[PDB]
Amino acid sequence: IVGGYTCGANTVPYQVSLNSGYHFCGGSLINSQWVVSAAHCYKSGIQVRLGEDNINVVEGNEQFISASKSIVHPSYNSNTLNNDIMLIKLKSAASLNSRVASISLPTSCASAGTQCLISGWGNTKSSGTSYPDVLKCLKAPILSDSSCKSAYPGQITSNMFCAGYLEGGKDSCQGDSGGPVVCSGKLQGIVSWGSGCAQKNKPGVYTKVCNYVSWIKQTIASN
Ligand SMILES: Cc1ccc(S(=O)(=O)N[C@@H](Cc2cccc(C(=N)N)c2)C(=O)N2CCCCC2)cc1
Ligand SMILES: [Ca+2]
Repeated sequence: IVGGYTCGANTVPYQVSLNSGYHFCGGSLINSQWVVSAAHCYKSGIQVRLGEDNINVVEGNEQFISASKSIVHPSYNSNTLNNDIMLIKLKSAASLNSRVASISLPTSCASAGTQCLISGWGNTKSSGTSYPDVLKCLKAPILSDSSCKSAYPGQITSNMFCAGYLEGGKDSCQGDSGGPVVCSGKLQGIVSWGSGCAQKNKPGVYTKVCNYVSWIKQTIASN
């Protein structure tokens, strides 16, 4: 996250780290056995790490659980990043508690101007790399459709929205992929892509989760 702040340990209790011997993507716990993340985070050999703050130290409250299956949306397009959403089933259920908790799915889409919280262990630098130990947070508004499409002509589908700051300096970045955009208690977005990180006039682009709520529900009900 570029331009954000240290969240505070376990203050974002639905935030997950996907790990294969190192953190590679975030995700969101939506019930005790299922995580939503981005399709471009798909890999084999995923351990889901719950209740994390410092990802390099065992501090207490962590739960490490292997993925038993990862379900990439059948219409995921890796060239356009359209339908950039994946569901991960845990090998066993997480213990829910104050520090490990589900986030609610939306019942409607959010409006432009809605303020949201984005979080992750991704790169904190626009130019170089610096990966944090602890979880970073960024408050960001959802941008209007027309501003989003002006920023990225021809590249924004109805399953994408922009959020962040056109002046630059505040954005998600590499390694935040798959993580939550939460607006008034509901998971509205998944960190998907952007040009660079925190560049002027190039906001972050996020999978629009309200378009996927019945697919998520029907998929979980059959698996
Ligand atoms: C299709 C695509 C678009 C943009 C890039 S990127 O190197 O400019 N920017 C990266 C880094 C990134 C990741 C997540 C969010 C942002 C952001 N600027 N909000 C940026 C990207 O979009 N990624 C998502 C796709 C997989 C590689 C990582 C690379 C590939
Ligand atoms: Ca830890």
